Amino acid sequence: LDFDILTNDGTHRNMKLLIDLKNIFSRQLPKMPKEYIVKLVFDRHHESMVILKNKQKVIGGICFRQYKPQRFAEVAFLAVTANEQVRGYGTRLMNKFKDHMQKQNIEYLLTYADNFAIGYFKKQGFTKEHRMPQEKWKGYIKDYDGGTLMECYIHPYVDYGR
Amino acid sequence: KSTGGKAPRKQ
Ligand SMILES: CC(C)(COP(=O)(O)OP(=O)(O)OC[C@H]1O[C@@H](n2cnc3c(N)ncnc32)[C@H](O)[C@@H]1OP(=O)(O)O)[C@@H](O)C(=O)NCCC(=O)NCCS
Repeated sequence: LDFDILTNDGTHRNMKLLIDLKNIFSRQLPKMPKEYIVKLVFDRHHESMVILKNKQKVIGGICFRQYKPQRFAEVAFLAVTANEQVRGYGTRLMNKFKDHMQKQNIEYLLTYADNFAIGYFKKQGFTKEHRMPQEKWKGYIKDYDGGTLMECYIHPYVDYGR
Repeated sequence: KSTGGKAPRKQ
C-alpha cells in the first residue's frame, strides 16, 4: 500500500494509472462532468497522489493544484474506489497529502465543499473561517457563490500523517 | 484556472 505522486509523463504505465484514477473519480463523483475530471486530471497545473495497492492497482487518490508562489494548493478531486471504502485509506491519504504539502512548502490547503463533504473535511482539519488573507487566493481560485470554500492551515512543524 | 471539482452530491 503506497501513496505516490503520479506523474503525467505520457508513458503507458503512468497514463494507465491516471485513467484508472480518473475513472474512480467519475464513478464516485456522479455530479461531475466526466470530461471535466479528465481535463483537470491531465492538465499542466494539476498533480495526483494515488493509493497504489500491490504497486500496480489504483484504489484511490487525490488530485490537486499547487499555486507555488502564493504558497497554497487547491484540492480538485478526492476518492477511494467503492470496494475499498471505510477501511481508513482516505484518512491516511489526506494525512500523507498534508505531509507532502508541508515538504513542498505549502502553507494552506483550500477546497470547495458541499453538503456532506463540508462535515467530512472539518474532521480532516479544514475550517469555514479562513485565516489566510482573502486577497491571496482571489484571482487564482475561482470564487463561486454556490460553494463553501474551506481551508486547512499547514503549520511548518506539526506532524501530519503516520 | 481550475474551480474546485471537489464536488460530491450530498453523499
Ligand atoms: C471521502 C472518501 C475519500 C473517504 O475515503 P475512505 O477510504 O472511505 O475513508 P475513511 O475510511 O478514512 O473514512 C472514515 C469515515 O468515512 C465514512 N465513509 C467512507 N465511505 C463512505 C460512503 N461511501 N458513504 C458514507 N460514509 C462513508 C465512514 O463511514 C467513516 O465515518 P466515521 O469517521 O464517523 O466513522 C470516500 O468516501 C469517497 O471516495 N467518497 C466519494 C468521493 C467524494 O465525495 N469525495 C469528496 C468530494 S471530491
